[PDB]
Amino acid sequence: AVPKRRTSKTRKNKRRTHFKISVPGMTECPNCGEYKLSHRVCKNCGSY
Amino acid sequence: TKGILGRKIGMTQVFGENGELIPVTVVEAKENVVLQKKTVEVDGYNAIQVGFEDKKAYKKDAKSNKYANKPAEGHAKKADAAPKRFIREFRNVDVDAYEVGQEVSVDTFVAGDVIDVTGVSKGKGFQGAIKRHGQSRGPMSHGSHFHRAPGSVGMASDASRVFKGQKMPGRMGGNTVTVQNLEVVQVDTENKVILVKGNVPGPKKGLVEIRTSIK
Amino acid sequence: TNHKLIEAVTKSQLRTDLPSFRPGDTLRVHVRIIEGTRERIQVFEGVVIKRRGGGVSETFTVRKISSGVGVERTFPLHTPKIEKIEVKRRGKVRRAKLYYLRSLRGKAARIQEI
Amino acid sequence: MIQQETRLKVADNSGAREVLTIKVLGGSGRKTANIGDVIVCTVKNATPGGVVKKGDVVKAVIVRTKSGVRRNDGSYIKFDENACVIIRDDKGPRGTRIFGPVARELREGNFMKIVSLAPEVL
Amino acid sequence: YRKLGRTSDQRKAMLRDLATSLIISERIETTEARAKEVRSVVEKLITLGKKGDLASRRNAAKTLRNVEILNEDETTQTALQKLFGEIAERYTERQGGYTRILKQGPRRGDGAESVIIELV
RNA sequence: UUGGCACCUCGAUGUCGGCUCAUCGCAUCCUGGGGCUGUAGUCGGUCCCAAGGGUUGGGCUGUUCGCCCAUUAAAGCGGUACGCGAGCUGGGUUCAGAACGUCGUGAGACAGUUCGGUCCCUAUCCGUCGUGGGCGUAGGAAAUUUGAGAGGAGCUGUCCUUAGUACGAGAGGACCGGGAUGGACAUACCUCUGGUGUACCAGUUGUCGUGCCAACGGCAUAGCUGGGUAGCUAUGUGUGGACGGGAUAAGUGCUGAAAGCAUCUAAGCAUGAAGCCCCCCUCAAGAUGAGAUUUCCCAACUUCGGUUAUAAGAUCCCUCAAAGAUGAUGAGGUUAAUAGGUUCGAGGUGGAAGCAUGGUGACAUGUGGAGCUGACGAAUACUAAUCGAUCGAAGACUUAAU
RNA sequence: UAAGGAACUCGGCAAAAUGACCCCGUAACUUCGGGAGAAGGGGUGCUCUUUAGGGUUAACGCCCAGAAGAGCCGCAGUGAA
Repeated sequence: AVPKRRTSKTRKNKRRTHFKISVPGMTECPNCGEYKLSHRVCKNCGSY
Repeated sequence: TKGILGRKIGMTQVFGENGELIPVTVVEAKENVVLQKKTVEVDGYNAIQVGFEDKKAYKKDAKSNKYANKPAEGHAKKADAAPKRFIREFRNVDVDAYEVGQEVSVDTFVAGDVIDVTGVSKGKGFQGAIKRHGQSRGPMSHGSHFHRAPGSVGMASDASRVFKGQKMPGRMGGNTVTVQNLEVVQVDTENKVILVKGNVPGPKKGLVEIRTSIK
Repeated sequence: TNHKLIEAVTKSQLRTDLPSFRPGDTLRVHVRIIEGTRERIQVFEGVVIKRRGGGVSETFTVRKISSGVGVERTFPLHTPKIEKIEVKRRGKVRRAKLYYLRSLRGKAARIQEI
Repeated sequence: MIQQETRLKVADNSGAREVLTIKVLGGSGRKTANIGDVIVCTVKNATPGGVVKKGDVVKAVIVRTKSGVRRNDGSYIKFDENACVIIRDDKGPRGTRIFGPVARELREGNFMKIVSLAPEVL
Repeated sequence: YRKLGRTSDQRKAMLRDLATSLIISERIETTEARAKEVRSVVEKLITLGKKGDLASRRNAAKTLRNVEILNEDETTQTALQKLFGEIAERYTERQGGYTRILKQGPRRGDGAESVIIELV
């Protein structure tokens, strides 16, 4: 029910090894405009 | 009789002479070919290696398992054959038969043969409680608060721990299962099917691996 | 069209010498029972309660009052133990499964003709 | 599918009418019994006269259940009620006259005298 | 089929509403799981509309809620009339299709994947 | 077990019986193997070996315990904080109310009866059940595998033949062999029998709406009622454990001295248990001892400090299900049948709407096994699986044969 | 929710079942008021005729039918709450 001992800095930081986010798909809109998300459509700010 | 691979189609029934009902499983086993053959001098044990059903040829930018890749192409071409989906080894057969490249036909088996079938059982997700281990419920009534949980897990002090075989929730799932001493009811050479008496593991259109019975 | 291979491999065991009927009809079924050293024919006559299934797996059920007691028999439609089936009368009903007959009695469980 | 505490209907003229089942004979842990099985029972209702009185503990054989039985050719014989017949320690009936139909599975149990007296065996 | 976080009658209700406003506007914006479900509800309506007879006009009235459209030249017609009138004559030779889905980015308030379902 | 002692715990080690779930000992209840018998046969008595598996439903009491009713091959005795309340209950007893008996001058008391009486906690660490990411395994990959080790399984009844034979005055009645079938348990599956089946078909009540009739929609538990596909299922359908080899226990022996005889033992040689090791089923090279086979791929710059660009091969992303908490697994990504709109079927329901005819009318008949139809089988690129990006090797030394 | 129907449990706890209206019938006991809604039975939709009282009213008509026949439909007629 309750923690018996406090958690140290090193154990807390080991537990957060996998707690991250990843970079998205990001294909480039060739005809006009900047990057867009892949398999998506950007009617404005992109020709694709 | 010795060994063959096939897909599971479904179940039906057949009337045996003397007019008794026989439940039956339809197994379709076409395109069995002998690939590499292993020997005790090269490998340490005797076996033959069989491939079941053919996929498409190598394509430059394939992206699924529908097309063979270069190593599978080479391996399946060393014996003059097309690439296969499934490949298994049979150690119970006599290796001095079966030239490499032969076709294993469905009539190697005959009606009345006793066989063993090996599939992968089918897929039940996290189910654990009284479904996984066939355990009893608690009362549904008088004051209960205990319905589908597991019981106690262990003792006090003496075992300050649980034990290595304790039965707890954790996915039913898809193990490998062998059913022994079934029987061949009928062999159909034009459609390339075998009728097995009973039921065999796995979902429809899964791989079955028939072998002669060891007992 | 159940599945090509299943229908192909069981097609040799379908019978063709069977009349058409539907639930509500009265039937006479000539059953071939095997005694010790004989093959006697025995007749079961009743009303068709239901028909389920398809292909070689099809079955039907007939109900009768024997000695004050209701009795039901279920047969596979294509079994070779049935030597003959004849339709005695056509009833007029309004559903496929006549389960309500199980609670009726006397002359309340009569079926209309036509 | 007859288990302990099931009420049955007696189908002979031995005096009993509405026996209640105490035990399913067979082996340890056995739960249910069907057509052709022997049970131990107690008489809950009876006619004046008769050989069996009331609160007697007797043995009966099941004929005619409501769940029915399945035959090897794939056909079924469900009935409309549960019934039984009180027997005399050698599979011989205790009464002398059997009512209603019985199933042709007692014949493979050496219950020949019961099948002989039955009006209809199906 | 898929439950859309609703009960049986809330689901059926908002699915008729989604199918009706697509026939009015030809083009609507919604979430992805809803689009993938209304896709197959709208095309059966268009199938009913291409048959044209009275028996099918009455089957289409079980869906297709009840609205008035005010087109140019002050023409007022119902949704059931617009369907059987011009939507059916448009796709009189397609053999299926009739709709396409286009994905957009995630919505701000929640992470929902936004989508445009249009009428080809 | 009832006690003796007072060593841990009074800034809490918090409860009898039952339920759920077990695990160990053997001083053995059943099943296996034997010796003796005051063992004729069938049954028994007593002792020795043996822990593999098995070891029941009710009535009465809060009851442990016990008595009784029916079974069974058998209904073993103990340890685990008299196993198990951060897993459950709360009948009993050390709580406030009330009453009886009894004791007390009384307030009250008994350990005597009786009726009523609040069961808290979101799991940090070890442990256990499932499931992934990283690196390693002297080049990098794809697939198929050996098995050091580990887990699972391990029960037993009745009937028929030998044979009414052996035994026995008779009554009664076998050993050893050979066949059928069951009970309980395990685990795979949905053809059959059933259950469910809230986007399938039909009937029907009240009220509101679509202007009215007809036909429909909403709400009333899915309004209610009768059926029911796929999937998931037991009470349904299949299969398994009574085999065989090796070494042993109690026991039985052969030859054989010490000890001119005798003696199973001291040298030697056999035999002998549902127990030990294999045989049967599953996992298994993180087995850092990191194994084996088949096939695929192979570069330059360079200050080789590393930089690039890559190969075989993967992945991001997208369409999915025979898979699934997520991730993982498997089917596909246009040189395409992955979803699955359209067309055709299977199965389900049970005779649509409209019109016509008969009837005073409620209604009936015809057109017509009609119409409708989620998940199941086919066919068909009509809609969507676009264009792209990322990752990814360059085979070291020493010695001996060649 | 098959088959069974208290075998559950300290204890039928919880759930299931009864339920509106009309007609018939109703025990022991009793302080003669009761018990009593004792228990236990049967019925109910729609259409058309005949009757047909309250007669709504001038009146059949307004309206419950006051009631009896003859028909029609369903698995089911206080068809839901």
